[PDB]
Amino acid sequence: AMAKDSKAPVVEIFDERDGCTSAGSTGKASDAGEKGLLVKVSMQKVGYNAIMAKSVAASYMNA
Amino acid sequence: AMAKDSKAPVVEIFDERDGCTSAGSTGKASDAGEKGLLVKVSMQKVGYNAIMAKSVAASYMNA
Amino acid sequence: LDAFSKVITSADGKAAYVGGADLQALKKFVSDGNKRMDAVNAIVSNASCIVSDAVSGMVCENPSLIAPNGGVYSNRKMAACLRDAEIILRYVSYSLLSGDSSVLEDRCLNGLKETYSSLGVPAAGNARAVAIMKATVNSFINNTAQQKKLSVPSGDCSALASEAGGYFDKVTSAIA
Amino acid sequence: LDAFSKVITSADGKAAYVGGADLQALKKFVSDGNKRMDAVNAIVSNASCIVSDAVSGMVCENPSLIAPNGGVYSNRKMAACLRDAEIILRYVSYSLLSGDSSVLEDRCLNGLKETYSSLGVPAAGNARAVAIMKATVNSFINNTAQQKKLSVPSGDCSALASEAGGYFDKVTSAIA
Ligand SMILES: */C=C\C1=C(C)C(=O)N/C1=C\c1[nH]c(/C=C2\N=C(C[C@H]3NC(=O)C(C(*)=C)=C3C)C(C)=C2CCC(=O)O)c(CCC(=O)O)c1C
Ligand SMILES: */C=C\C1=C(C)C(=O)N/C1=C\c1[nH]c(/C=C2\N=C(C[C@H]3NC(=O)C(C(*)=C)=C3C)C(C)=C2CCC(=O)O)c(CCC(=O)O)c1C
Ligand SMILES: *[C@@H](C)[C@H]1/C(=C/c2[nH]c(/C=C3N=C(/C=C4\NC(=O)C(CC)=C4C)C(C)=C\3CCC(=O)O)c(CCC(=O)O)c2C)NC(=O)[C@@H]1C
Ligand SMILES: *[C@@H](C)[C@H]1/C(=C/c2[nH]c(/C=C3N=C(/C=C4\NC(=O)C(CC)=C4C)C(C)=C\3CCC(=O)O)c(CCC(=O)O)c2C)NC(=O)[C@@H]1C
Ligand SMILES: *[C@@H](C)[C@H]1/C(=C/c2[nH]c(/C=C3N=C(/C=C4\NC(=O)C(CC)=C4C)C(C)=C\3CCC(=O)O)c(CCC(=O)O)c2C)NC(=O)[C@@H]1C
Ligand SMILES: *[C@@H](C)[C@H]1/C(=C/c2[nH]c(/C=C3N=C(/C=C4\NC(=O)C(CC)=C4C)C(C)=C\3CCC(=O)O)c(CCC(=O)O)c2C)NC(=O)[C@@H]1C
Ligand SMILES: *[C@H](C)[C@H]1/C(=C/c2[nH]c(/C=C3N=C(/C=C4\NC(=O)C(CC)=C4C)C(C)=C\3CCC(=O)O)c(CCC(=O)O)c2C)NC(=O)[C@@H]1C
Ligand SMILES: *[C@H](C)[C@H]1/C(=C/c2[nH]c(/C=C3N=C(/C=C4\NC(=O)C(CC)=C4C)C(C)=C\3CCC(=O)O)c(CCC(=O)O)c2C)NC(=O)[C@@H]1C
Repeated sequence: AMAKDSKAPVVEIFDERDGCTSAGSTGKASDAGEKGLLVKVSMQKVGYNAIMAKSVAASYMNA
Repeated sequence: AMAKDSKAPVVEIFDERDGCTSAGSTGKASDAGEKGLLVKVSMQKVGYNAIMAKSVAASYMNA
Repeated sequence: LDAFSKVITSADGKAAYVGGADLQALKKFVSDGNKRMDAVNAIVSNASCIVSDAVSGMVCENPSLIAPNGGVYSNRKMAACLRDAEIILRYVSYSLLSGDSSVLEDRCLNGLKETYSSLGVPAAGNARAVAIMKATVNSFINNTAQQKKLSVPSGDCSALASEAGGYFDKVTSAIA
Repeated sequence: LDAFSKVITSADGKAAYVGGADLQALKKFVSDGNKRMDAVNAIVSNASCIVSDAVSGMVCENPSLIAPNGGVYSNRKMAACLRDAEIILRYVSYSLLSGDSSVLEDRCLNGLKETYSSLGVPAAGNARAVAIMKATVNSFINNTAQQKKLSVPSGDCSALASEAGGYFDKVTSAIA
């Protein structure tokens, strides 16, 4: 049956072939033959967004 | 002198007078005489945004 | 795809990091390996734009949804809808990453119609939000949106775009 | 303002929470107390829109800045600039919250011209981005932006808007 925990797979694509790197750029996995490239997937709770909720309410009529 | 740590004061305004609350809605401070209202300030490091950076590069010519 | 199934079954926030030989096998095991990565990026890197625009279009085409007793009346209900929209979007985006909809159907769609029906979440507004997201994701995969662009090598991604519309269609079928 | 001073000097991520009598006193000692909260919200709730649009405007008005070796050529420099825009933007927003520019000048502006000069950050482009943010923040405080709106009791916020432009003027003067 469907889950009820508001969790969804959060996919993050990383293309760092231009050379700019940070602490998260290494050690997470091997890069053999795919330098600067990575797919990250995790299950995370999608929270409520008061700011966006209020913004749509006030702004939905402007395309 | 200015710091060099890329940290800036992050102000968050909270207006929850419509009643909708979450775990952070209580215990952070007293609310006496200002129900649903709070100003949060902290010093956070402003990180790099690869996605926005790439987005600006590809999209700056579209207002 | 055992690495993804691991972190999706556990649902504890644990990340799977796919690079190197793993990533190379992945792009060979799905179709259009490299383009598929750019298509997935088209979606997730615009997640907030996609969600905000669809729910806004749903409401602007039917402002009753935000009238008292409406489907998105009050920040609480509007916030829950934006959350559902992103949940649906990210399950669609994982389907395009993995090349099948099994997680989308099982973990997101199985019993979603009854869930919405018992709560009275209007099916017409829901289908419309899905439709706007679908249209939006179609322009981004093709890099044909009017404002925000994506820089990728030139070529055709129409097959991946169709696969993406199919996953949106399964959402649409599922919520009737 | 001892609570703010503490967390700003410590700069360790410890948040200060102002509610109730503390918040009542805070709004009491600055001008237009409640409207000031709405003006600060107008800024920070749009921090990415303001920053994205200004740096985008700086480049589109002078694309030499994104030509090879330009000030924002390559993602690292473009990211550094967007971050600077948000840094400056948020120091402006703390000034409008607190009613003075001392933290902005002391912790953000003091010596920023010499830093930019030694790094080759073009002063004209910087002033232009600051200029666009100033205009953009001005529309949001007045709730006159074209697309994103804020719902607040009707009234006049020109004084807070002018005070906000004043803090931006201090940035411009410091960046020469
Ligand atoms: C984050 C938003 C977008 C940026 C940035 C961008 O460049 N494109 C964006 C969005 C986008 N929207 C659509 C299609 C639709 N959006 C709709 C909502 C909009 N229309 C309205 O009438 C109102 C209320 C006044 C709105 C908020 C609607 C209804 C659609 C049409 C959907 C459909 O075809 O059924 C697209 C796809 C079309 C395009 O490429 O422009 C994008 C990319
Ligand atoms: C996140 C953006 C905005 C939303 C959403 C919204 O409703 N308003 C938004 C932004 C906004 N921008 C401005 C003013 C300017 N923006 C500029 C950049 C833009 N113009 C260009 O030519 C290019 C490059 C092609 C751009 C990316 C510029 C140049 C300005 C004018 C600044 C000035 O006066 O010198 C405002 C304020 C004006 C308004 O109310 O529309 C807002 C609110
Ligand atoms: C209901 C689901 C709506 C919603 C609520 C929501 N609020 C937050 C976060 C915060 N709310 C406050 C407000 C207060 N805390 C207090 O102690 C007081 C009394 C003095 C108030 C008014 C604060 C400070 C936060 C931030 C918490 C923090 O800094 O750690 C969230 C985020 C998650 C959380 O529970 O913290 C949410 C979801 N959001 C919506 O979209 C609905 C409209
Ligand atoms: C340079 C400053 C640019 C930039 C970089 C940047 N990257 C991240 C985050 C991540 N990068 C990766 C990429 C990899 N990790 C690996 O092990 C490999 C090799 C196989 C790659 C290609 C990952 C996985 C992350 C996320 C880390 C995580 O999930 O914990 C950041 C964010 C901060 C961080 O270091 O994690 C940044 C800033 N961003 C820019 O704007 C520059 C263009
Ligand atoms: C449709 C989505 C659009 C499009 C895509 C397109 N991409 C390529 C080529 C490549 N794309 C990548 C991207 C990645 N591979 C990865 O592993 C990751 C990280 C997870 C990314 C971001 C790569 C590596 C290539 C190969 C070339 C290179 O080395 O850079 C093409 C070219 C054809 C092909 O199959 O290679 C195309 C067409 N192009 C469009 O015009 C659409 C808007
Ligand atoms: C200019 C910015 C725009 C504007 C503002 C405006 N606001 C009010 C009134 C109030 N605003 C608040 C908001 C808060 N107080 C807080 O402590 C917090 C949390 C930190 C918030 C969000 C409050 C409480 C009021 C008072 C009224 C009420 O109880 O709701 C006014 C009315 C005049 C006044 O000074 O009170 C105005 C004019 N209005 C616009 O039209 C501008 C776009
Ligand atoms: C937005 C376009 C529409 C809308 C949404 C809306 N949904 C709810 C409530 C729920 N949504 C779900 C959906 C999921 N939960 C999950 O865990 C998953 C899979 C991971 C999904 C798909 C569920 C379970 C609920 C009920 C429980 C909950 O609220 O969290 C609401 C709130 C309904 C209410 O009146 O209480 C809303 C508003 N509403 C619309 O009008 C749009 C068509
Ligand atoms: C963007 C509109 C413009 C731009 C910005 C840009 N800035 C840098 C580098 C730095 N920026 C700062 C600024 C601060 N650091 C802080 O901690 C604070 C607040 C306390 C501020 C205001 C500093 C110290 C640096 C140097 C060290 C660092 O990078 O963090 C860059 C990178 C420059 C380079 O070429 O290496 C850029 C690109 N660039 C433009 O072209 C715009 C005009």
